Amino acid sequence: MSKIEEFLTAEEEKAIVDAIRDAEKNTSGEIRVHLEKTSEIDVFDRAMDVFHNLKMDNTKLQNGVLIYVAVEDKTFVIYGDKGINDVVSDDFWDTTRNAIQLQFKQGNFKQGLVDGIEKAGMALAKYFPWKKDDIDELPNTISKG
Repeated sequence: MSKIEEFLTAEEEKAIVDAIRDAEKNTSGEIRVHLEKTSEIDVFDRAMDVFHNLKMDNTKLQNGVLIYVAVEDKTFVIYGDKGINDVVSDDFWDTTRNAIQLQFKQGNFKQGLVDGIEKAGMALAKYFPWKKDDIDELPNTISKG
């Protein structure tokens, strides 16, 4: 809070990263978060350039998700790859935004992102159930601008 150099302490980032690792064992899709301060153009186009710049489309099922959050304006954008978008609808995405939006609205960025990942993993698991041979295409480390 007072320190703006680090949005979350190692204890805070440690718990959210662990949540992502557990989701990769519940579904073959991949969820990743990118945190930056403010942009100079549009966040939707900016997240698309960063998502492709980071090669997050390098997945066999094309089911990777990048969460772009602007802590300067307290906003968040969710962009999944063509694989998640082609298999789920806006209604399947609506629960994702309500969980992150409700926690962000309270001021707790970590609880919103962690709870959003949990709901996303169970919802995604319905479309892609975890198989014993499931492979982890993406890491769980948080991305920062």
